[PDB]
Amino acid sequence: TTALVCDNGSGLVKAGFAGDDAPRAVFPSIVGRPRHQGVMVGMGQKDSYVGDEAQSKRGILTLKYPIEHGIITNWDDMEKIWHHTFYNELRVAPEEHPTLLTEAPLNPKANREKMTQIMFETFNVPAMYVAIQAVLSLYASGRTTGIVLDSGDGVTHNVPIYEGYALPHAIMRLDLAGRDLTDYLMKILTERGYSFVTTAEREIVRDIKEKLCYVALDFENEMATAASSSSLEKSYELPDGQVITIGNERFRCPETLFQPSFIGMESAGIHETTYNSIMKCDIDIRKDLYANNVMSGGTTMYPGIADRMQKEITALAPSTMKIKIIAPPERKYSVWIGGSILASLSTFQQMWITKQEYDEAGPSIVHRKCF
Amino acid sequence: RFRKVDVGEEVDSCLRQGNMTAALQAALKNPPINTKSQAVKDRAGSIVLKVLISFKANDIEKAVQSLDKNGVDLLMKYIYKGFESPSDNSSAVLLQWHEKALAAGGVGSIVRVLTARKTV
Amino acid sequence: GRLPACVVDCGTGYTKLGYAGNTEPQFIIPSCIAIKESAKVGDQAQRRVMKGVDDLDFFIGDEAIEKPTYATKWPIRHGIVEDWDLMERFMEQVIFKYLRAEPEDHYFLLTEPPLNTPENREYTAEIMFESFNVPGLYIAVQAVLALAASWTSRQVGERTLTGTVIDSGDGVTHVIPVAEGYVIGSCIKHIPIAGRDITYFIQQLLRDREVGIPPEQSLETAKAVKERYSYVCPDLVKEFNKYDTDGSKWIKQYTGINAISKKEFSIDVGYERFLGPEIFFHPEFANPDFTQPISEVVDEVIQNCPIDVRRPLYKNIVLSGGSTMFRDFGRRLQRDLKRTVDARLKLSEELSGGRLKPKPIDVQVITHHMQRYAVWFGGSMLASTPEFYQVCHTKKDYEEIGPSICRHNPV
Amino acid sequence: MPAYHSSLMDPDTKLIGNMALLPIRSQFKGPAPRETKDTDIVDEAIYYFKANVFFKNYEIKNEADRTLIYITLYISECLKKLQKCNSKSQGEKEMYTLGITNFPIPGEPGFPLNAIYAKPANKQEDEVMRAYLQQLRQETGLRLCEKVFDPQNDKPSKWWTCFVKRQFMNKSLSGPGQ
Amino acid sequence: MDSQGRKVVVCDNGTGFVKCGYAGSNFPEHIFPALVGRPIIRSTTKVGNIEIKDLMVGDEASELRSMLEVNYPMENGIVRNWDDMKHLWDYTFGPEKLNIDTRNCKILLTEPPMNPTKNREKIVEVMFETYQFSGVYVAIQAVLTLYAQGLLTGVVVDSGDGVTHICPVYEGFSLPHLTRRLDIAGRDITRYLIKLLLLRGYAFNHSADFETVRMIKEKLCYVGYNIEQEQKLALETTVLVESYTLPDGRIIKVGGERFEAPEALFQPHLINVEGVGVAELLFNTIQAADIDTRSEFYKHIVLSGGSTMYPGLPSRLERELKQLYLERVLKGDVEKLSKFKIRIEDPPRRKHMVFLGGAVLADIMKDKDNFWM
Ligand SMILES: Nc1ncnc2c1ncn2[C@@H]1O[C@H](COP(=O)(O)OP(=O)(O)O)[C@@H](O)[C@H]1O
Ligand SMILES: Nc1ncnc2c1ncn2[C@@H]1O[C@H](COP(=O)(O)OP(=O)(O)O)[C@@H](O)[C@H]1O
Ligand SMILES: Nc1ncnc2c1ncn2[C@@H]1O[C@H](COP(=O)(O)OP(=O)(O)O)[C@@H](O)[C@H]1O
Ligand SMILES: [Mg+2]
Ligand SMILES: [Mg+2]
Ligand SMILES: [Mg+2]
Repeated sequence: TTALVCDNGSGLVKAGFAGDDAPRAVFPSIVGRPRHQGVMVGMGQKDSYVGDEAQSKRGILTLKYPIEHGIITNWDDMEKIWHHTFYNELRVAPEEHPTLLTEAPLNPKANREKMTQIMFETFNVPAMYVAIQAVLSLYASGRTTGIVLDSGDGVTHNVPIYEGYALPHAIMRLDLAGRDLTDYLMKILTERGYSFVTTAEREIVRDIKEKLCYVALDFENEMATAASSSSLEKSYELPDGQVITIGNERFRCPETLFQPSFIGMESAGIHETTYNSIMKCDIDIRKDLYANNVMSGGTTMYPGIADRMQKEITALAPSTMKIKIIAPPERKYSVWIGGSILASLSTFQQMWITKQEYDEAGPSIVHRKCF
Repeated sequence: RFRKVDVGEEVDSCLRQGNMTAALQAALKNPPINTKSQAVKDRAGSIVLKVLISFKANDIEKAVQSLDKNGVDLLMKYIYKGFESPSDNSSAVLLQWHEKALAAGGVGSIVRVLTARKTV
Repeated sequence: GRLPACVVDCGTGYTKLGYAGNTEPQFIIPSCIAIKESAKVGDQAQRRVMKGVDDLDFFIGDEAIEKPTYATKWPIRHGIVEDWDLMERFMEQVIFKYLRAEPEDHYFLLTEPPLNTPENREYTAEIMFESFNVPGLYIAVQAVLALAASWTSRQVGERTLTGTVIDSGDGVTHVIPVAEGYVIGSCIKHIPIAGRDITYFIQQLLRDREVGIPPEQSLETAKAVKERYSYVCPDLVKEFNKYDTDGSKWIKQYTGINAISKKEFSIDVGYERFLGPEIFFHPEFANPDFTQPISEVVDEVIQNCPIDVRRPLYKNIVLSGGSTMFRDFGRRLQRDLKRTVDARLKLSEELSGGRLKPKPIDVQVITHHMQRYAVWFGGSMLASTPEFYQVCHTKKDYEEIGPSICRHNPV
Repeated sequence: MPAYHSSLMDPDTKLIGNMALLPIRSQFKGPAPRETKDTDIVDEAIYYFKANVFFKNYEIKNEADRTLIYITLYISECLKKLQKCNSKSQGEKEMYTLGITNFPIPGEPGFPLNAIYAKPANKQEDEVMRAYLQQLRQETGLRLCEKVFDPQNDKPSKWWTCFVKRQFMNKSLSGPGQ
Repeated sequence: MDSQGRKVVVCDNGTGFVKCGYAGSNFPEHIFPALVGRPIIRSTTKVGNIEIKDLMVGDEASELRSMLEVNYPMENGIVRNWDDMKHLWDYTFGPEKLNIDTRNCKILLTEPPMNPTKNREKIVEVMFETYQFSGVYVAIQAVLTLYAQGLLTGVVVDSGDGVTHICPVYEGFSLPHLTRRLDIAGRDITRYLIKLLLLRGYAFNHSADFETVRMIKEKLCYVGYNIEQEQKLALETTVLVESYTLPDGRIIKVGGERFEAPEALFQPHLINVEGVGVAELLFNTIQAADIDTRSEFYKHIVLSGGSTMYPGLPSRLERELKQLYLERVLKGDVEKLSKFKIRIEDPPRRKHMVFLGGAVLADIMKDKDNFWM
């Protein structure tokens, strides 16, 4: 009966029963296969770990992520994640429960089609639906209009919405997100004499990104002041007990979102991207979007990110408009909470792709029914 | 993964005429050497090993000596053909021609068998 | 199958025989074979080569240590088998006399010393499949079994599946790290110091000082004092000062029996007690060309292992094989490591201005009663399992491939 | 590696020559003055001797080590003679007879470590080397007499005589020959 | 040379070999290893009549290493013993070898890319605070290859003793973000060869021994062209076995280790390193580049550094790139591959930090050199 809400984003998988207020399980979408020959016959059985085991055993495992830039890249590993999700993490069998999946905009259609085929053929679900991740974030706010900004692990994208009408031509997307910010940190720590290179250690560099990095409110002032004193020189422990300590690297990574030329990409930053999308919207909508920027996704958690973004748009937009940024405290879960609300909605109970419709039309049905 | 997928790549009338040395002198008239043919090379040998087995040991000395230098080099290529699939005892005769032929031709007549790029 | 598999562990000092599933090896015997001898009837015309059935007059084990009329040979050296003729005669009598096993009807688990060359794994497989027609063989890494013996013995709350094992048997010492059930093959180290060279060092050290020891029995008494009186000391030069000042009492007496005359003889036992075990800590005492203390070889292993597993490896070091039994051998290695590790953290404190203090690494070195046969007991608990019978090579695989089915090794 | 290297090289001490000239505590006479503390380079070589001879490798960590390695060789030469002594009294006088022998000075040929010791350049070092290296030997002998002969029977004590066969990195102060 | 008559010198400061010459020379004048060391008495050796200084340095410390405890002052491109580092340069410019002996003549320095900034800055300190040099410059190690090769576009593969680098340059523009490192270099291959000979029962353990297995490596090792063919030829036949004479005259014999050791460059998992082999790390770099530039990088792969000398390495490297392009770009459309124009610049001269382009073509007299300030 009850629907399942399953945010198969890159980075962290999130799943749970619809109508619940926060996920029942979240774990990393990683598949870990052993990098040494399996030789302690006995307990050392498993040939491929998934999720929290793989994250824990990472010392002996070559971790890999099966979603790259929001595009599923290894379907056999992805199937293992879903299998892990249903039978091990939620402990509810799929055959009785319709599933709300969710996806980033402008993904290749082959992603959406095969994801559905796997759902009906392998897990044998009653029905399913594929919402775009941005509008789910708008539901979570209790909001009728706004410009959504999801910044995931692998995709950042803007979707503007007015009176619940979407504006497809104004949807725009950037393939820069929490992963490449981590890979850049994994370079600039070499300037200081550390070195992280193995796939397991990339999990440690992610950890320090979460705890120490912050967005500069005035980057050039921050650079000049960082050169003055050790006042920024925060310290952190590796699992080996080695101690590392960091200065201006704290903000240079977050700043990549606003200056993609650090990682050599030519696109404008998230601030100029947001404004560019509003300039594509119809003119009388614009005033109301400025009051309802809604941030979503973990990459928007950095200290001061709401203020920095407000400053940039306030300078860039007409000076009479009142720019405000909706940054919910729980915005890390915004996409999943939004799905939980949609899957409870009395109108939505008609919108499922029901099994017989796929049995009729095949995988292509997703383009008929889904947004 | 990637490294798996390789990239980078008339005689009878002379025999029964008694002076059968005149047959062998005639048997060397049918070399298939220059041709691309393969069934003919199987015919060419059979027309000669039938001759080689006919000789008495009183004659196998002169039957070599009466050849020219090309004749000996020609003969050695037929000798090394019969060794590739002997008859029930004919190796006993090829090794006896070989004795005489190598005496006349020396090891040099072997070397231009080993280096022969086209053959009977 | 119904009949149990055989587990035969062969070392350079001892071999350890029995059927799987038993709790304990059914024979412990020295790795010696006493072949028949002649008054130079073997000579330049032919050396040690037999005729008729003259080759079957030999014995192995303790049945071969004390026979007068036979030449004792020791086929295994540095763990590696050196003379396969004698080893094959050794294997036959193990099977058809000591084990009573029919090779054609019992699986064999047999042990690889982690140094050995692949050719020796071909030849050992050629014996069991082509000489004896064993239905299936498995070649086990000795260190991983030693860890499994600790694992099943130790309390379930700390069955970590993670640790460094030090396996100082005779021959060569292996230091091997296992993380969560996988051998980290890249980090394995071999130290040449072992029970034989400690014996030899004591033998020379006696023969220079204590002549009166009869040449037939020098080796026996050197082994006795090693086993009965020797200990790892607290500070090398401080013992020499104690042995000078209290020479009335740190000096000891050993009484031996003359094997030929049955007269007793006595020797004073002295500096032998702490030299020897300290060869593990000063390998240059016994070898020209090894020098890192065992307490600094084991550090390099963990420091080459992946960063996450490093601390757990320090928390669980397991001691294996007979030479690790020396008094205080654990206490000193733990002290040396602890003194190294927390000093290393003292550097990274200062490079961060004391701004954060790292959670210090605790180091543990663990001694457990299995030490004299943990390799076999691990082997028995493996070869009991129904899983084991599928990891083994079935005999047909030796037919379809060559003996090459044993070329592979996990290093 | 962890062989016992010389401890006494406090920089306030004079450092004449290619080796630490050091204040040899003795009633003999020489260029070096009298140490007053209970520890001294000859006592150091004696103390560490039983350990040092087992270490098959030995660096020169500082100038005082080129002294200590020579004192060690002479200590070995003492045992090579005292082992024969019939009693402690002979063990003293037959040791003095050794101290005043013409040992090869490190720059002289036939010294075993000519690669490691620079030549003494002039009389005011060479004659200092003759007057220092004897003052080492003269003292070093009288210290072993008191402690190689254990007091019960003036036997040369077995434990010391064990080391007669062992030489510090297999070098001999007999040089290429006596 | 300068119009003032001043000379100009290049030091590669190499992690294993210092390499020195004057500006405009097609050859280095002096190649010598960076060893610095102290005398040590050893039981296993007769002490000679040869005088050993209290600090041997350079070439002398290599020949007399049998008496010496030797250090490398440079590790993985970072100075790890700064005092021996000073003493190595103090030897380089002294009366011995490259006797400039003066402040007045200029020096070029070469730094690896992605170098911890303090390492660079201490060199720039001591060059002006100790030698008081009149002229210094620090050049991008990658560009010096293309100057010597006479090119402006291409991807530089730069496997030294300490670290391997890949650095694209496109028509003289530095593309920094396409830099990559692989932590496999000549030193790790040597230690891995030690382990392979340890299985064959030869023990090497002294610091003096490391130079010996290096000399083994340089003369017997090679990179397998078709690794399956090498394995079959090892298994089927004996010809790979070859002798070597150690210093003491032991006639050791080495076999398939001749190719199993160098192979680690293409298979880092044979060593503990988890990553991709040089060919695939090179391919991923090109594939990350902006789409039109890739067409030229495939035609201008450029090799540098002594660890690229292994027989057959250019041939092996070209094979893995062709196969990678077939697998992942042509998607197995095999017959199309005749269109894939790829070329590797593998010039037999490959101590490829020669100085002609970097000095004389850059300045006879100019405001470019940093100067006392
Ligand atoms: N303070 C923080 N807390 C948690 N995650 C953070 C924080 N700062 C940055 N992140 C990053 O956010 C990313 C997680 O986002 P995720 O929930 O996967 O988005 P999506 O699921 O939509 O892809 C990770 O890269 C994580 O490191
Ligand atoms: N009490 C003891 N103290 C120290 N070492 C011992 C003691 N008893 C036995 N040993 C050592 O244990 C060895 C027993 O063989 P072991 O090393 O266990 O097997 P392997 O022959 O496979 O190495 C003996 O050779 C001896 O070196
Ligand atoms: N002909 C050769 N074959 C194989 N390896 C070589 C050869 N010549 C030098 N090497 C190796 O290359 C390394 C030194 O290269 P080099 O370019 O000098 O490095 P660096 O400049 O960083 O010191 C050493 O490992 C050396 O053994
Ligand atoms: Mg999101
Ligand atoms: Mg053993
Ligand atoms: Mg270099």
